[PDB]
Parts: sequence; C-alpha cells; structure tokens
Amino acid sequence: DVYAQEKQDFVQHFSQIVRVLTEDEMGHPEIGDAIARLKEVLEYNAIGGKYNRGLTVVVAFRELVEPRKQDADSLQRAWTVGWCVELLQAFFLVADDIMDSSLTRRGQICWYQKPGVGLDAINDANLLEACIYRLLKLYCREQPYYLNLIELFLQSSYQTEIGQTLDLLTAPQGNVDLVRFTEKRYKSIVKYKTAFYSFYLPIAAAMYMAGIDGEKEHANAKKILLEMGEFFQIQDDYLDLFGDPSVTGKIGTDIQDNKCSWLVVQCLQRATPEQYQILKENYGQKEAEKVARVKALYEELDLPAVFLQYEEDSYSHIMALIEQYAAPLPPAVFLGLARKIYK
Amino acid sequence: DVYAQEKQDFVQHFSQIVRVLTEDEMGHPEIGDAIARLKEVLEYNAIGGKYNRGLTVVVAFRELVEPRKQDADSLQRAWTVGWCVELLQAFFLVADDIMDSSLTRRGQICWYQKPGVGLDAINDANLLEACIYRLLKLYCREQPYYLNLIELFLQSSYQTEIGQTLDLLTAPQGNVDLVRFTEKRYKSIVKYKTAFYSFYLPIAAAMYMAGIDGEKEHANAKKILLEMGEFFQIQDDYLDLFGDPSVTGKIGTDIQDNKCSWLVVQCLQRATPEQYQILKENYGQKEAEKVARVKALYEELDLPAVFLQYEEDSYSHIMALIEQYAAPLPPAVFLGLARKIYK
Ligand SMILES: O=P(O)(O)C(O)(Cc1cccnc1)P(=O)(O)O
Ligand SMILES: O=P(O)(O)C(O)(Cc1cccnc1)P(=O)(O)O
Ligand SMILES: C=C(C)CCOP(=O)(O)OP(=O)(O)O
Ligand SMILES: C=C(C)CCOP(=O)(O)OP(=O)(O)O
Ligand SMILES: [Mg+2]
Ligand SMILES: [Mg+2]
Ligand SMILES: [Mg+2]
Ligand SMILES: [Mg+2]
Ligand SMILES: [Mg+2]
Ligand SMILES: [Mg+2]
Repeated sequence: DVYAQEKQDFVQHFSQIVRVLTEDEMGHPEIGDAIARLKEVLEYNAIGGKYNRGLTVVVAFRELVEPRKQDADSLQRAWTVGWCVELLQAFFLVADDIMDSSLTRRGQICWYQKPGVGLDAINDANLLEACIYRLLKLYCREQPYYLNLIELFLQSSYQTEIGQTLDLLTAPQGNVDLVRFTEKRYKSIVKYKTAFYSFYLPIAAAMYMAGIDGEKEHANAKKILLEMGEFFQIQDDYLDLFGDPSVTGKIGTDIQDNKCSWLVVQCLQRATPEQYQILKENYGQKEAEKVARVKALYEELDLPAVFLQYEEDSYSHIMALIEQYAAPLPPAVFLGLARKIYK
Repeated sequence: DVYAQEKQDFVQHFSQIVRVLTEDEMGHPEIGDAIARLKEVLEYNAIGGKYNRGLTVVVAFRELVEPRKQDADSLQRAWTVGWCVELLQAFFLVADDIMDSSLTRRGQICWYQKPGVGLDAINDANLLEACIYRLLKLYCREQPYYLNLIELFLQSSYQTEIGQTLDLLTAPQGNVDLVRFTEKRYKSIVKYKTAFYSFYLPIAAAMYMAGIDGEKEHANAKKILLEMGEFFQIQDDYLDLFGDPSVTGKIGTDIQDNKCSWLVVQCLQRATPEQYQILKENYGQKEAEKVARVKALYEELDLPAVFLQYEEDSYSHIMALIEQYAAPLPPAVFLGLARKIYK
C-alpha cells in the first residue's frame, strides 16, 4: 500500500514540526509558558488520527513530481505541507467538539473536556490555525507556489466555516423541525463542511507544488474529489450511530444534537406518518432511551442496508469520474485515495 | 481633529464591505442561509466601536502617501484595509468575551449571550477572521504590498493568540496564586495580547501600502507603538473596575476571572501582609460582596491616583520616543494617535 510506505517518514517528521514551532521561544523567553502550552496542544490534538489528508499530500507529490526533483529539501517541504493539512484538521475538530458537545476524540477525552482546559480551548484551536502559516512561511516562502498555498489554505478554511455555519443553522438545539432535513440541504452542508478541506485541499496542495496551477486541471480534480468527500461524510454520519466507539474513537452525538445526518434524511424519505411521529418525538434529545428509539426505527427501515448499497453505487460512480476527469493526472493518485477511504 | 475628518468616509464604506462579502451568494444560492448569518455577525460585531485601529490605517495612509497617489482606487483600498483591522478586532473580542465570561460589549449583550447563539459564536468568530483575507484578495491582490499585508495580519494574529494564552494561563479559574502577578509578567502579557495588533499593525499596514518596507523603519515604529500599547491595556484594566459601564459599554470581570490586571499587580507592590490576606481571600470569586472588598482595598491604596500619575509619566515618555524614533516618518502620525488614546 503506497500510503503505508510513506507513513513512517511522515509521522516521524512531526518531531521536527514541534521543534521548529517551539524554537520561537529561543529569542523570547518571556513567552515560554505559552510555547509550552502550544506544544501540549499540538501533541494532544494533531496526533492519533489516520493521517489520510496529510499522507495524501505526500503520496500525490511523489506521483506528480519528476523523481529528479524529489531531493531532501523538496521532500521536507512535502511532509510539512502534509502536516499543515493535519493542523487544519486539528483546528476544525477542537472547535467542532465544543460546538457539538462531544466527549471523546481519537480514543481520548476531547481537549475542551480535559480538566482545567474548558473554553480556553477556543484560543488553543486558533493557535493551531496560526501554526499552519508559520510552517508555510518557514519552509516554503522562497518557493514559486508559496502564495498559491497560502490562498488555498485560507479559501479552504472559509469554505469549511461556511459549511459549519450551515451544519449548526440546520440543527438548532431544542427546535425539531424535520422538514428542513432534505437531501438538497444535506448535500450543500457536506460539500462545504467536509469535501473541500478533506479531499480537494490535499491534492490541490500537491498540484501547486508540482507546478500544476491550471484552472482546468483543478476543476477536473474537484469533480472527482468533492464526490469522494460527500461519500466520506455519509460514512461518518452512519458511523456516528452504527460504529463501535472503540474503533471510531469517538462517541456519537448526531441524534442528541438534532443534526441533519444522512441517516435522518434517509429515514424521512421512507417513513410512514406514524414512523415520522416517532422521530419527531425522540429526535434532538439527550435521553438515552429516546436515542435508542430512533436507532430502532433506523434499524426497522433497514438504513444499514441502504448505506451498504450507497457505498457500492458511490464507488462505481467515483470510478467512472476517474475514467473521465483524471487526465492529464495519473489515475493512481485518485485510485490510491479511493481505496484508502472505501476499503 | 484628523480622525474626525476621515471618520464619516470610513464608516460609510462598511456598506460596501458587507455588500461584496455577501455577493459570494450570487454564484451559490445553496449557501444563502450561511451568508445571511455572516451578515448578521458582521453587523452585530464589527459596528459600534471607536474605530481607532481602522481609522489609524487611513489617517496614516493619507499622511504617508503623496497626494498624487491618493486616487479613488487607492483610497478604497485604504478604507478596506482599515476595515480588515476592525474585523480582526471583532474576531478577537467575540472569542475573548466567551473565554472571559463577559456580559456586554459596546453597550449590547455579548454575541454569545444572545439567545440562540451560544457556543456557535466560536465559528462566527472564525468567519470574521476569514473575511479579512477575502477582502485582502478582492481589493489588494494585484498590488505590490499584497503578500506583505497577508503576512502582517497572520503574524499579528499569532502574536495576539500567544498573548491570550499567557492571559489565560496566568489566570486559572479557582486557583488564586498571587505570586504569579508580577510586573514582568504583566508587561509580557500586554505586549503580545494587545500592543502588536492594536498599535503596530494598523500603522505597519499603512507603511506597507506606502512602500515603506524597510526593516529599520518598522523597528523604529515598533519602539513607539508597543509602548503606547502597554499604556492602552493599562487604561483598559483600570477601566474594568473604575469605569462607568454606561460609557465603556462593557461590564468588568477582571477580579471575578482572577486576571493579572495592572491593578492587582500594583496592589501587591503596596500591600501590607494584612492587605495581602484580604486580596487572597476575595480575589477571583464571583460574589458581588467579595469583588466590592477588593475595590475598597484598591481605593485604600489610592490606585486611582497611581494610575493618573502613570498616565502622565507614560505620555511624557511616549513623546520622548517620538522625538527620537519617528524619523523619517512624519511625527504627526504618532502624535495624532497619541492624542486619540490619552485625551
Ligand atoms: O468527527 P465528527 O465530530 O463526527 C465530524 O465529522 C467533524 C467535522 C468537523 C468539521 C467539518 N467536518 C467534519 P461532524 O461533521 O461534527 O459530524
Ligand atoms: O475589552 P476587554 O474584554 O476588557 C480586553 O481588553 C479584550 C482584549 C482581547 C484580546 C486582546 N486584548 C484585549 P481583555 O484583555 O479581555 O481585558
Ligand atoms: C471530516 C470528518 C468526517 C472528520 C473526521 O475525519 P477523519 O475520520 O479523517 O479523522 P482523523 O483520522 O483525522 O481522526
Ligand atoms: C485591546 C483592547 C483594550 C480591547 C478594547 O479595544 P477598544 O477599546 O479600542 O474597543 P473598541 O473601540 O473596538 O470597542
Ligand atoms: Mg462533530
Ligand atoms: Mg460538527
Ligand atoms: Mg460526525
Ligand atoms: Mg475580555
Ligand atoms: Mg481577555
Ligand atoms: Mg479588559
């Protein structure tokens, strides 16, 4: 597996990430305590994921750039830009866990739930964001793609925040209005909150580093990647309820938080007026027995089978899009990524 | 007053800010609801302040740039960059109010206290931040100083967040350890949390737009401006307790929040072991009667007189620094700003 190959090299690079980020302290001992906190935040929140996004930058880089230009310096920059995407991920998740009132992340207590952290986590998340641009400046400032990367990260952050706004607006706490939960709305939420930053960004970053800046090449890459992103969020929604917290590393909250989940949207498409009543009575509440009633209804409508069938139809469709839109990029780039997220 | 002149033109420009920010919606009706929320957030949180920071960009621009280069386009860009600093301010304040558990801001209820907003305000704050860079791209991308402005805003944000980390670390909730509250620590907190973004940033932005990018000119400007920033935070700390909420627009929380305020640092310098006990017993608690005991001790030590005397010594010192370090920039730039914040 081409991700497995690159992994060990990528993950060890995090030591260098932390080192150069906390040598800002050398020239200013006055901020020592802040730099120590930064290190803690990084070590807690940027480590322990699958690294799909960061590894994708490196894999795509190695597949897009002529082996004659893969010197030690160019490789260090690739790992760094990969870690920038992982820091973006950490920024979004620390804040998302606060807003979604979640308990665990990646198999440990959410950072804001940690004793003595609490809403201070808001500033910690913003620091993670800031570190992206410090890394970009330190490693990439004299490269021709520097400004393109800066604008890409900024734009991806804006899109993600717009998506989060839609997520939160569609799920007002205490106000169960199931008519809002349409497929059209679902698709817009996930495109913005997940697809751009999780799928387009890491490949686009590699493309810029390879000198592929053409409007057309990026537009074609998007057509494939945003579709993969939709599937990825749908899988996340399924896993919120039907996943084993021991494997996912996080306790589900979509029902309690009144979210426009793929599951609730599919339920509303199949529900008799009497099933609709059950949903309306038990959705968006914290009571464990009410959540259990919604899961039992999902199970009745065979939603887990409907998801299985969506996964298969989706894989076939993404493969068709790769056949059409990959060129002039190597299909391997997209095939590797697809194999990582479906199987 | 040269701020008063420029004001009406600057403030009316906010209509154009909001318009171009919410025409992102024209090409994507799917995110309409998010764009409506963005508009609300802007109108609530970017309006109602003194605009000292944003006006400073415009004033300095008009004083630094040859009147022959102050066309309508260059002026529109100046107003925009001014509004970018006001958006940065709004980002920091929305988040700061959450973290500091504050009640009002600029004479209205804090955004996160508004019914139906709550911790969703975390994402709203991040959107304010994102809008800075959208404005910079839309108005300034083809100008020679574009990248310098982008790096300036990013770096100022990082410094501010480091400062906020020190603020929050020095004020752990429920853990009153008054020995931490030294002048040396106070000075480091305020330099980072306030001085860079409030004083250096707006002048530096004008300098870059005027083509003054020299290391030396910026280093000299900092020497003056960071000192002004220290005074400005000290005045803020005094006003938290001794200001009239009807004028300041915000209810004070420093005592309740266990903060390393200039006032508590000055108290510890003057206090008998028996006054020290009083402080230690009543500081960092929410009880109105305990807060009242701390204010009465401050009044005993004549802290309000000590502040008056600091204000005067500080004005004289800043004026001495202007005499030394302003050149080759016009002293008016710094004098105008000083007159705005002292009187
Ligand atoms: O990991 P989570 O919390 O299940 C999630 O995927 C996290 C997340 C944050 C931001 C953007 N996309 C996904 P969410 O959308 O809250 O279900
Ligand atoms: O307006 P406030 O809340 O009194 C304050 O000045 C706001 C603030 C936020 C961020 C940086 N500097 C000041 P704080 O430091 O919390 O006392
Ligand atoms: C956008 C989503 C669905 C958040 C989870 O992403 P991942 O499942 O890739 O989380 P980590 O590997 O980074 O933990
Ligand atoms: C950095 C500080 C002390 C926050 C308040 O700044 P201002 O007093 O300039 O607040 P507004 O005019 O923007 O309301
Ligand atoms: Mg979540
Ligand atoms: Mg969420
Ligand atoms: Mg989820
Ligand atoms: Mg505050
Ligand atoms: Mg504060
Ligand atoms: Mg204050």
